[PDB]
Amino acid sequence: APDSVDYRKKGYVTPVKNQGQCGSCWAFSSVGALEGQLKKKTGKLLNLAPQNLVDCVSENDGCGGGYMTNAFQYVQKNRGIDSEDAYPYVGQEESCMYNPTGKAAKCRGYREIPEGNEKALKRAVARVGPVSVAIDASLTSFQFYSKGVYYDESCNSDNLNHAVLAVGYGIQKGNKHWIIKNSWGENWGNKGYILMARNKNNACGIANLASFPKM
Ligand SMILES: NC(=O)SCC(=O)Nc1ccccc1C(=O)O
Ligand SMILES: NC(=O)SCC(=O)Nc1ccccc1C(=O)O
Ligand SMILES: NC(=O)SCC(=O)Nc1ccccc1C(=O)O
Repeated sequence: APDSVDYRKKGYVTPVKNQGQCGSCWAFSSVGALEGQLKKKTGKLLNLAPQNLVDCVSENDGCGGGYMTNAFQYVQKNRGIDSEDAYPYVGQEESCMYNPTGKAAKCRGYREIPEGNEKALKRAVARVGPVSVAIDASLTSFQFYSKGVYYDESCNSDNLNHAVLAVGYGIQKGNKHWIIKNSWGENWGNKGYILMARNKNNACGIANLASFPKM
């Protein structure tokens, strides 16, 4: 496998977004993975609409949480997802207002990484593109992260409470990491990103609920 991967350097990753007071991290994670596949397939990088997912994925709970796999299935069965420009993010729940004229991507299904398998996650990032993952982001240590490779041995791999996007991996001064795009704005972390420990016993459950869309 490649020793390091960073899809930001390939033009597969849109700017960091800010979910606001709505618990829609799952929707941001899902749009990020769809954005990466759309760029890889077509050469177009475009912001896709997390609001489309928040309002329209009936199997999820809007601002109360959701699964990325349900989001991918919705895009597949709906035969589309809007661009952000066609369906802007408002950070609150509302009726589904999907508009097929603003459709910007389709999905042919989704794939899951075997639970707990960081090597498989690394293979997916290398061969597929950015991957949607869920983690335990509840610790104040995560909340106040600024730089370096984040590792907290007290993180719980079974407490998956936040969804983010794995856009790469590498090693910094001997510490293997995942490059993670969050949705807490650019003023959080390192310009909106965090490096999370890799191959440290599935730290924070990073490989427990990982998936990507087919396009
Ligand atoms: N709660 C609602 O109003 S249904 C919104 C909507 O567009 N749903 C859908 C539309 C197309 C395909 C799948 C779904 C789904 O819910 O899974
Ligand atoms: N390019 C990819 O998505 S590989 C992801 C994946 O599911 N990998 C795997 C799945 C099952 C077993 C082993 C692996 C492995 O990669 O070692
Ligand atoms: N306690 C905290 O503020 S965690 C750090 C942070 O910037 N969080 C956030 C930033 C932007 C939007 C949402 C959140 C959130 O926590 O839900």
